Amino acid sequence: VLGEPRYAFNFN
Amino acid sequence: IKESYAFAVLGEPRYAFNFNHFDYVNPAAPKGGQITLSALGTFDNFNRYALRGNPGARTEQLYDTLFTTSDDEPGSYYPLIAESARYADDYSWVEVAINPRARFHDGSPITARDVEFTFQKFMTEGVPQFRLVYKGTTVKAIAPLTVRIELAKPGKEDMLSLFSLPVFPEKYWKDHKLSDPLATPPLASGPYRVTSWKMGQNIVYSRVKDYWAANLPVNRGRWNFDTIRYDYYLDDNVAFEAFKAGAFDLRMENDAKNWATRYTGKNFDKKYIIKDEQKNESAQDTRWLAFNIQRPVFSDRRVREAITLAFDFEWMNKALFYNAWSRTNSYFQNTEYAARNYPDAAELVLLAPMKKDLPSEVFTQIYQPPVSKGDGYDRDNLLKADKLLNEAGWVLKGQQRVNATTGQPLSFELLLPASSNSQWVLPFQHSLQRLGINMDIRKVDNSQITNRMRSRDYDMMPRVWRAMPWPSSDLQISWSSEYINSTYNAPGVQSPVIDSLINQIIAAQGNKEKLLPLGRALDRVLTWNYYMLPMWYMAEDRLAWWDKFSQPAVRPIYSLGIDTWWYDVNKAAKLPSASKQ
Ligand SMILES: [Cl-]
Ligand SMILES: [Mg+2]
Repeated sequence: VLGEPRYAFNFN
Repeated sequence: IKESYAFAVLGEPRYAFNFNHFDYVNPAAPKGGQITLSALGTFDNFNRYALRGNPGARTEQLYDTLFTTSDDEPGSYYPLIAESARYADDYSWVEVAINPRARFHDGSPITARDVEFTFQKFMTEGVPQFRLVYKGTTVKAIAPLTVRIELAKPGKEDMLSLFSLPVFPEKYWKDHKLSDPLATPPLASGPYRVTSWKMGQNIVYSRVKDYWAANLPVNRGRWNFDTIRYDYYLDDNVAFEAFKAGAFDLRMENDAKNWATRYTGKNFDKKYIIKDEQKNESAQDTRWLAFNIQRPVFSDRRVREAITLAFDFEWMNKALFYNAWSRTNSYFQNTEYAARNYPDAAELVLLAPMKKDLPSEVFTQIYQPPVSKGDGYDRDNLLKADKLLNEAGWVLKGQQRVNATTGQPLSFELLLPASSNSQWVLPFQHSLQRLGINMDIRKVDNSQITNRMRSRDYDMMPRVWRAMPWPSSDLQISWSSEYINSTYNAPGVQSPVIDSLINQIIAAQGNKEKLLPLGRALDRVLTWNYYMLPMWYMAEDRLAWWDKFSQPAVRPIYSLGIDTWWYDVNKAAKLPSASKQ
């Protein structure tokens, strides 16, 4: 979804 | 001033304002039943948005948002918490009207003030990239159920991105720092709520059976299972055997040899387990090996090219993987934006001003990862690797590759998750040894790999580049200089060429005619610089499940659509009882 990397750190 | 009930990043949304449900759901799907899923590794907290920790499965989905996206479109937004929005044609401001029925799980309303609180919570205690992206934006409750968003520059995608922001209850989150891990679930709002867990071992979600938004068009026919349980496995081979024994219900198979040879047993002969291969023609996740180009060993493009020549994909595919895989070759894989042809005139206009800082192949050739004869000893590729190494100052001393000045051996560490099958690793290490290069293999646990990945504490490590259906402004988080610490810039690149192309992509958002040459141009820059070593993908989903579910006639494009499945009583009656587990 558009914007997810703006909100949280990378995982997996 | 326009008023709308749906938005699309490019073009127009597929579903009219009067739409009843998505094409890919059964509106009459019955509620009930449980689906049990696996997860690899471990988890230690419930806060997906923290600055540290290993967040539990599904904890990115605890909250409703203003608008939610359809799964059969690249970026179209439909009402969830919001009912509608008024906006200017330049997308520099929007007023979002909040549905008066919106509720958190404790029955309290979701208000404009909660949206304003949430924006400020992320600005002040969220990950660093949030404040960098939204420094010029304000989010204000201008009436009890109207939030006004103002952008300092026209930014349709910035605006739609905030439509996907989880809306936090101020009454809970005023007492918890957003950057801190959470030992217990936060107060939330979505259709599933955590109701039990065992730290590191399992998380159980229950359907919120009076979910306020259950009958909104975007939710009709979805969220059908009464229980969604995740069991954690440290070892995918243990998870696979547990699946076949009935320990969980559904498996996405990423291991080629498993799929080819190991879906056997009387549970298969008795037809308790279904196998499906769903081909897809859409944007594709791709696997790469990231080079950390901030480390001296990988600072030289020639060394990265040489090590890429040593990766014999054709041998791996044939000998290990039943030729299941396709070679990764683009950061817009299987879309219109992949640079599959020579540059056209518009691309040359964008690239020619930067030719001093571009590999010449950007203009003269179509990018193609190395192809081997497939026997592990491709003479042409390995001689070219040796010449590139020599030219880069890495020469043979006996059988060992050493720096021509310092005499230091060429050696690097491959960081790997212990949970993954990695049958390609020793073949790669062997090929490198035959160039005189030492690759140390370091397998680590799930929490360690998460921490090291985030800090780029590796020479090389595998990374997934998630499917990007168009050149999104989110490219800046993963590639632009200013977002180097976002945890998404795997190679550690800070390049003005990349920065300028992504600045142009952002300025051209919504404009497909401009985005097409810009996406292809960016693909050329990212691929020809060998920032990562392309591995593989496959344009299909290999799924297996115990035969207790039914599915809508239509599957979504951009998701498996498991949230549209339902528990089928007739089918489950022929399966053995779960009491045996
Ligand atoms: Cl249907
Ligand atoms: Mg920073």
